[PDB]
Amino acid sequence: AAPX
Amino acid sequence: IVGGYTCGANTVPYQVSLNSGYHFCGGSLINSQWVVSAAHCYKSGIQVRLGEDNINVVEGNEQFISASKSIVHPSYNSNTLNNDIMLIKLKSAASLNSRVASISLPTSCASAGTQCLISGWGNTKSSGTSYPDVLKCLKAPILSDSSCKSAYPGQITSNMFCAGYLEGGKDSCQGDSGGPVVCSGKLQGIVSWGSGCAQKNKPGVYTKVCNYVSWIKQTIASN
Ligand SMILES: [Ca+2]
Repeated sequence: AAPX
Repeated sequence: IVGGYTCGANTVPYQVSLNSGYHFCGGSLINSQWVVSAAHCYKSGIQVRLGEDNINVVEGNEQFISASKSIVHPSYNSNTLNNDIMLIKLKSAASLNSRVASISLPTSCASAGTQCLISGWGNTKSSGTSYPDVLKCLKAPILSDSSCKSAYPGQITSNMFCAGYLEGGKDSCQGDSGGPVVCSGKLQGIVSWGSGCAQKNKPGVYTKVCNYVSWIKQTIASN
């Protein structure tokens, strides 16, 4: 999971 | 945007690029002086670029306007991405025209299965990196809350929804963050986060704008  | 298509110049007239010497995030114009983006996009020195298609070439129709205020939601959590929404006030009003236009906020939330348009200048590869010159677009449905929670157990709050494709190949990606998810002419989502991009069983996660309409209105009215 990571910010886009 | 992975697995999308070239939108066409100025066909998404509410899409903005946030620029700090380079494109770093998207956003959506909601009136002549205010843009909605993602809290995780906050930084100093934001220039809002309106009317863009090729973000690397001055083509005509562009308006570059400095941010004068950048207001992250007070309850934004940088670890969970809950409340991943920011308002940007423009130093001067944009000149609205057919190529630079606001998008309406929701009056109610959207349902599972609603088809939306997601757009941006982010990465176009699910593995590795390629950044486009021109704006890219993807049509994607909102997923059920059960499917969203199954894909992201323990990570989906009431202020998030999933949209996209469980089979892989089509998604928003890094560089799209802050940009729009528009469904039946309303800004229902903000590009927020996901596990990689365009991976099987890992759809995109989006800020649920309908939960913030009153907060946006009150914040604009007070600023
Ligand atoms: Ca340009």
